[PDB]
Amino acid sequence: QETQGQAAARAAAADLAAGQDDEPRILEAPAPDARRVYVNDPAHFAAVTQQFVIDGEAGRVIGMIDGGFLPNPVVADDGSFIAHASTVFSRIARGERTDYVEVFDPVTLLPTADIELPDAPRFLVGTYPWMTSLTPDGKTLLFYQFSPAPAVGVVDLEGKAFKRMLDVPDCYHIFPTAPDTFFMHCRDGSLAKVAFGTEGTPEITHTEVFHPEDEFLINHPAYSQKAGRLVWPTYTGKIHQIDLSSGDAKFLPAVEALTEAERADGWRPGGWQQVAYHRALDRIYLLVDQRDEWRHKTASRFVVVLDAKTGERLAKFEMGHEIDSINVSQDEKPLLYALSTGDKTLYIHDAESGEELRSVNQLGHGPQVITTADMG
Amino acid sequence: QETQGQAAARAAAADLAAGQDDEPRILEAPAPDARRVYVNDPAHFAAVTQQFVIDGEAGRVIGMIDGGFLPNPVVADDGSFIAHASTVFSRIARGERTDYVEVFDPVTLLPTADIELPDAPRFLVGTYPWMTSLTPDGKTLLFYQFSPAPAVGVVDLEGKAFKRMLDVPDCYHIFPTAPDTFFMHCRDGSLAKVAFGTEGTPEITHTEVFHPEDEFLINHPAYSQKAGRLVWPTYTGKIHQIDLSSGDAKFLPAVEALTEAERADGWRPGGWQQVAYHRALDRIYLLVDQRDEWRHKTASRFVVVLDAKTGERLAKFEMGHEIDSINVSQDEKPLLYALSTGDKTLYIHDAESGEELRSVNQLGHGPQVITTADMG
Amino acid sequence: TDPRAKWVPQDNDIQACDYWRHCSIDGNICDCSGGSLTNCPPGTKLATASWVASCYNPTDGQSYLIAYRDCCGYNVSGRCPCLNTEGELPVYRPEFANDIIWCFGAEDDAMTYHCTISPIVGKA
Amino acid sequence: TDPRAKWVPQDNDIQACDYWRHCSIDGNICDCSGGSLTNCPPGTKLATASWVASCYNPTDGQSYLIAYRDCCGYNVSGRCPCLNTEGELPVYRPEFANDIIWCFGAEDDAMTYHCTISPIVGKA
Amino acid sequence: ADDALAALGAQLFVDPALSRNATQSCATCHDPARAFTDPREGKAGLAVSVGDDGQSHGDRNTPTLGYAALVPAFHRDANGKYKGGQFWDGRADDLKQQAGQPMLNPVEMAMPDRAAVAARLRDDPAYRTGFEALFGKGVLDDPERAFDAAAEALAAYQATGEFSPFDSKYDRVMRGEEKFTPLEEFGYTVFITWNCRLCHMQRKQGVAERETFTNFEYHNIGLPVNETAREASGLGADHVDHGLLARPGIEDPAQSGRFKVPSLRNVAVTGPYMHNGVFTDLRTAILFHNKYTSRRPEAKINPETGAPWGEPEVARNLSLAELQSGLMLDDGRVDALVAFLETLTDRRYEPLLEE
Amino acid sequence: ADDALAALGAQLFVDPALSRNATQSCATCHDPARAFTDPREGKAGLAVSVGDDGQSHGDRNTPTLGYAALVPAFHRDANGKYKGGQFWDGRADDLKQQAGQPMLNPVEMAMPDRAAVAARLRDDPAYRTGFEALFGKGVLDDPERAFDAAAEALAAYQATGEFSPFDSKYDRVMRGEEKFTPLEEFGYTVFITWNCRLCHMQRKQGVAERETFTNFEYHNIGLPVNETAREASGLGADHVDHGLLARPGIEDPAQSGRFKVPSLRNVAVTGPYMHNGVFTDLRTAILFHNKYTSRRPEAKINPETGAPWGEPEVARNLSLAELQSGLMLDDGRVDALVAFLETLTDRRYEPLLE
Ligand code: HEC
Ligand code: HEC
Ligand code: HEC
Ligand code: HEC
Ligand SMILES: [Ca+2]
Ligand SMILES: [Ca+2]
Repeated sequence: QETQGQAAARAAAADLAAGQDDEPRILEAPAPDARRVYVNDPAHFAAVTQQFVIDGEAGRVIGMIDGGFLPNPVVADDGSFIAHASTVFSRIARGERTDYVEVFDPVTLLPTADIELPDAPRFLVGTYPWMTSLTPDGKTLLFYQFSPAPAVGVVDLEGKAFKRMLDVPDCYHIFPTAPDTFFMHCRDGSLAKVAFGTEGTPEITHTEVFHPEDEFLINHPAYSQKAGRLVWPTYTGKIHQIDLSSGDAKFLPAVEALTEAERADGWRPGGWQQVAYHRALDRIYLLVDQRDEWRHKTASRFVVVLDAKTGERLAKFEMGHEIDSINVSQDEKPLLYALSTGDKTLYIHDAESGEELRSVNQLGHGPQVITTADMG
Repeated sequence: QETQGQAAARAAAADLAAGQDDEPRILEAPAPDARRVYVNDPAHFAAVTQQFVIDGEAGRVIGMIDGGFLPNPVVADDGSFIAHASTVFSRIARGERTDYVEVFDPVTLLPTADIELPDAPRFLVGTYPWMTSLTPDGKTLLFYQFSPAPAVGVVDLEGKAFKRMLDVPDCYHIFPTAPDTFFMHCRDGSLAKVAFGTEGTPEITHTEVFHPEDEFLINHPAYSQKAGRLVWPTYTGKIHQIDLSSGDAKFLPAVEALTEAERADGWRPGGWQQVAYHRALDRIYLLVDQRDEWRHKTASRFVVVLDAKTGERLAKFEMGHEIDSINVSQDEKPLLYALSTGDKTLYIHDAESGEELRSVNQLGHGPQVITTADMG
Repeated sequence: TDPRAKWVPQDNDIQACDYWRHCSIDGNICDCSGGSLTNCPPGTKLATASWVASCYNPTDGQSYLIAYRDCCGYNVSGRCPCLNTEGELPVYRPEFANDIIWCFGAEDDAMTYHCTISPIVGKA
Repeated sequence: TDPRAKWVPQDNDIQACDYWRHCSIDGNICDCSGGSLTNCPPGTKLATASWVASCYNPTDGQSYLIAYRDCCGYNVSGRCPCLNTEGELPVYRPEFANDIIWCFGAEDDAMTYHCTISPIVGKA
Repeated sequence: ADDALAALGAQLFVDPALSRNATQSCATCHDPARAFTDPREGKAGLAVSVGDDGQSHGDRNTPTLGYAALVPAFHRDANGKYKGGQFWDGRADDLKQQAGQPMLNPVEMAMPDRAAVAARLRDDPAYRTGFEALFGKGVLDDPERAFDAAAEALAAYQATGEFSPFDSKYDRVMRGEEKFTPLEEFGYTVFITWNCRLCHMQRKQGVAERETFTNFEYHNIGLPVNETAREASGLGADHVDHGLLARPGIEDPAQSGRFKVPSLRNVAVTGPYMHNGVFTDLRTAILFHNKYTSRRPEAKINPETGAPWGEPEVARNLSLAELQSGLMLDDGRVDALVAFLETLTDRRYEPLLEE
Repeated sequence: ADDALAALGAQLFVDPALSRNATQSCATCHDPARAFTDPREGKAGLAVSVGDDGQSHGDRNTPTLGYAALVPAFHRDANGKYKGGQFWDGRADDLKQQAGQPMLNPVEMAMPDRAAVAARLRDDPAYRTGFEALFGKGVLDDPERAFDAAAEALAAYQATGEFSPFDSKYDRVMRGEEKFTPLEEFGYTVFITWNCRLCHMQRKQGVAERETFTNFEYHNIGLPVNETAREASGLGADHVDHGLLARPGIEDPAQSGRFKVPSLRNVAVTGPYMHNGVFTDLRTAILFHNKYTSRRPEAKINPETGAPWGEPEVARNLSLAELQSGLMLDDGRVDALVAFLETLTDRRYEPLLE
């Protein structure tokens, strides 16, 4: 009922009336918790960008981090830090390029490391969360390079130093499974396992091909490192699930997010981050709407929820806004976050009933990516 | 009355049907002319900003220039170059600050000089055109420093090098009158004439005081270097004129842009660049509206046009939009330029009839400053 | 809102442009980017310089001096933009002028504008 | 203006997002910032890399291959933004993918995205 | 009772029998005709005061007693800032704990011990009546009760309106009785928008009921040794005044060189300035605060001497956060600040402003 | 009529009487069974051809005559780029000016002069008949007129449908008679989105009516000397092939080391590759262009030798703007390009794909 701005006015008038002094100072953000959510604004390709740190429970912006051109954010699942890989130029968008990793303290937001990446190795692309990734121990950051050829850069966060590039095959995305291992997705339809030591050529093993060439896997799969679970939709809403918890890829039976009836009536996923996964509950969430087949990047107004073990539909929500990306908090009674690029607003829903609880507006120019920590 | 996008589609279709080949390349802007107009976008204090180069006759963007934090643009009167003083930081909005001046070719828009300014001396302020100014030979750029103490920086554009700072009294703004002389406005209500050399204390001479402490002279006066005419409105639409064409200040009779009846009914100037001056017609243009006395930076919807020699009103135009800044082209049959910060649109009017002729939208985030060359 | 109308303060919501202490704010309200009415957001640097206005409090009918301060070292927050100019004078009377980026004295020589806080310093 | 409806090309205005050649553009039309349908604005650098789509032309009923090129080394123009995705595939089929900043080969190693041109390279 | 205790303190305050040779009272060094400071010249001018032996000089400048009763007792607040207390180093908790010290200090009043002070009080039939009425029969026969009683009385006298009248021009303007001139108003404006308000204002925010233009904290602003005063004091060329760190029980080396922020009330008439009286003129005291603002030649020079300000006596724990403000005061603003600070002069000392 | 002139040219083209010892015709080095290139092995393999004397080898690889008729006559365009002409260095303006050159070149057909060519023409009754009918009685009696008329007929024959039939898989696919395979289509998509389209396509934009996969310009791509062909040619270890700067009247030092962009029609059956025949395999020819893109092995190492490509013969005027693309071809895209280039093979040479 009483908004934040109103309770703040009441508290200030009371301090003033009672003579309570307080020293103006720099605040610290509250402790990271299950309901902290990060919204990154790539700003429709602008040279500088912003990340908003939000308390999902209150619907309050609790801090911000500035980034450069198309930065990739990461958030340690244990809450111990955040970091990004970013890119700046000597004269705004022209001149000498510097790519770099910053690590920030999650309560003061101060940089605790600034690690330059030599030879401008970052992939500059509309933001894909799994193009820059932390190892489960939080000690290493892995980032993708596309030019001149696919490679993965190894950054030692513990020792604050760039280490080396690992050359890889025609592969995309980085799903780390151990301090020294990650999977990627190949053009040919297989996954590749990349094992790497401190020195030497990495060991690279391919799985069987798991999808045909005419089945299109989206740029925004969900990956739960603590579950070892990769959830990968196609353009039609067919959902691939790969279990990586044994250290090797085990392909689960594919599930359909949409019915035969709905598909023949033009229901298809669409958006940016189209899929979310809740580990404790073992549940997939998918942004869908009725759309032409080549309108796959447009907003969707509905979310379907399905059991990951059986593929049964658990719920279908009318969101009430044009939603581009979703994610969930990883606690019990999770929040379902539904970011609208066009409204620049984060709508915060109860994930079980789909009901809208609160919203956070004025999130930059074209916000697109939601990130949460899995602290459980 | 086909639009520019329609004329282009018709031309492209004709080339396609003709089988005409053409090599994709980097265009040159058309030659600078009287109807070229520059719009700067301080973007509400964002760390990076943009300038739009516009052909006012076609209502077409012909180029853009990127800048840093709150840059000051200048345009040589003869069309030979444009330049800005600008500010960047090593990590977007923090770390090591670099202040610099760039000079650009007016048709390729490439930087022809990048001149560092030592010890971060620029005055960071919402953009006032006469806080950075060219001498009339266009060989020297002068810029204002506020911290730690008022000073003017001297930049040799021909030699591409910073020259010196000059200490000045408690004075503001810089109106160059000669290769080695400019005027400033003092807190005490006088102008100061500053004549400087490459080293040594400048010769500083004050005029008489010309206004009382409770008459407030706006931050955006018009100054025509070629006419030597300084046109300085107050908050009430009283206009001071100073004739600097002799090399010394001569005070002209003050004029009232609004009638007594209009002033009694709450008419006052308001906006950002509230005033324009057309040299060849000796005419003053002032943005006015009915407003409370402390709403002096809000948009206005009317422009009053008056003869500068007599103070007689020539016209009062109803602009039909919320206008923040105005300027005019300096040729015969001039255009009146009316920039709306809230619409992010430049509206281009016939300055004789006040009729809106065309407009250019999507000019950045909060465009505020219009600059033209007096090439006549 | 009619933007040219006389400004009308309230004392019930600090996130609105008509909040009484924001009578001469130019920029963004710090409370909307993770600070509070009188504290800066994490990661930013509190300037030591200020600007003053006399702002009427409709709660007690009294006018108070607000010595605004900037939080600096980040790009502009973009949330709760406001520009009010009650008693705001031109730049040659700078103690009352609000277009200047008042980030002087901020730690680490931070000079970029993020948001502004509104503490009271005295009664007018 | 229904975003999820099948896209309907026109051949009468190159500055609109439904112009037929823009069927897989992602960014801004270069004609709106000082370039033209197939030329970069002054001060920017034309990349040599490209992406391709098959775009139907309603005027002559033929399909053309448009190999889009980015104009690089300036912050994004902000004018005439458009995102279409006709036949657009995911990143692992990059010749058809349009989120990538295809600034490779640009003079001066320019890598920031300003706007996109729409030249025809073939029939489909 | 509360009136009577202060009236006893009033007699003691002017009584030279509390000094060994009977030449000196509290009022000798805290002279009511000079806002309770020392008009007398010694081997260091007015920088430090001469004790009852006629030869010993102190090593700190005698401060005003006006408004001293508004200072909170010594404590460390929430923020780990020490605050309040008495003496430039806060080594006395409050006025009552401070009052007995001058009496027994051999460089000041030089009484041998509490018994000798009791014996002086016992000599005077009016003290016997007035002490016994307030504190009980026999008070003056017990050196400890007598001494503690005299200090209570002195502290009660300093808490009266005589010492803290709030009748300066600044107070009249705040009540709506008078208006500032344009220059005084400009100086007020500068004081509250520049860094002065960060140290010489009671509160961090909100409004004070009884402003005394000090936050009562301890800061090292980097002052040099006053060489003539330090020679007169006889403490040695190698002595260091550690300020707050010299208070017994403070051990934190971050406290070294910090002194209590003085109240600016009556500052215009209580020259010379700073804890060692090193600057003669008010203008110079204000300009010294520009020292760490910028790199300009002008900021480093003492206008009274034509020479640099000097190396800090304690070159660590400087209050650089507040002082490195990035804005140098121009001469116009220092004129305005002097005009403003003159409005903090109590009405009865206005006649002193001319001189 | 122009049937007639071309029919004469068809006769001349396979006549070894146009060589000094009658051992070789145009068709000997431009073999119609091999898309009009040279199948014979000499001292440098198929890199360079052996002339009429049985010993002299040239210093450049013999190119296809297929599609050569579509090349414009040599000129400098308004963009300052030279374009068109014949020979790898463009030193002949057009097919007519080129035709007499091999006849008189001592390392090729080695006729000592035009008078010797006329004498062999005049000795053939069919040539007296055919030439006099098109050019007038006595044409074969004047050496300059005979030699000029022989060049005109040969140029006319090379401009028939026989040399440019436009019947490759690629042509049939463009006419919508068939479809590419998945691999071929991936190859075509790479070809038109990577740098290849900036040099090996007729136009900068729009659709070409009769595409031959060259823009007719001149580029130095930084090729090393082919040491064994250089040896065989006899021109000496000190010789430098300056490409276009060798054309008489070209003086501009920026043209040094530049060569005419080859049409890629029939490329799959016309190995070895480049102006000096230095690479035997089509995959190697493509990987060579990867050289200025990366430090990885698919860039620095010649797969045919396992060693680095070797220093450019002419280290200046490299087409770095086009070649330093920032993107290296991986093996899968090289495989796809090879499959696409194979579709540029004329119908009659499909059996050579083999
Ligand atoms: C000169 C010989 C003095 C006589 C006699 C008295 N005092 Fe004084 N006083 C003197 C000095 C040099 C100082 C500063 C010394 C230091 O170490 O800091 C003081 C200080 C005080 C204070 C503290 C005020 C403040 O810190 O703001 C008080 C309250 C005070 N003195 C009271 C006082 C009384 C009551 C005296 C008679 C018993 C008395 N002083 C004598 C110098 C001299
Ligand atoms: C804390 C960092 C301060 C700031 C900001 C300002 N002042 Fe200050 N001032 C401070 C201290 C700790 C002291 C005493 C220093 C010592 O060791 O002696 C002072 C002293 C003065 C004085 C002299 C007062 C006297 O001797 O009785 C004056 C006149 C004075 N200060 C004025 C002043 C003004 C006008 C300021 C804003 C420009 C200002 N000070 C800032 C602590 C601090
Ligand atoms: C082998 C000894 C040859 C004989 C016999 C003929 N040609 Fe040839 N041809 C040969 C080489 C080595 C070259 C390249 C030489 C160089 O310096 O670049 C050529 C080239 C041509 C061309 C140019 C084709 C192109 O540039 O794309 C034409 C049109 C041509 N040759 C025709 C031709 C005719 C008509 C001949 C009989 C008179 C003939 N050639 C003989 C190798 C040999
Ligand atoms: C201009 C800078 C070019 C670009 C981009 C590409 N190629 Fe090229 N190619 C070019 C020239 C000037 C030459 C001849 C070089 C010489 O001096 O000999 C070539 C040659 C080839 C060949 C061999 C053709 C033959 O020998 O007849 C092939 C197969 C070839 N080129 C293919 C090719 C492809 C697939 C490209 C994109 C990856 C490509 N080239 C780029 C000029 C240029
Ligand atoms: Ca003093
Ligand atoms: Ca060959």
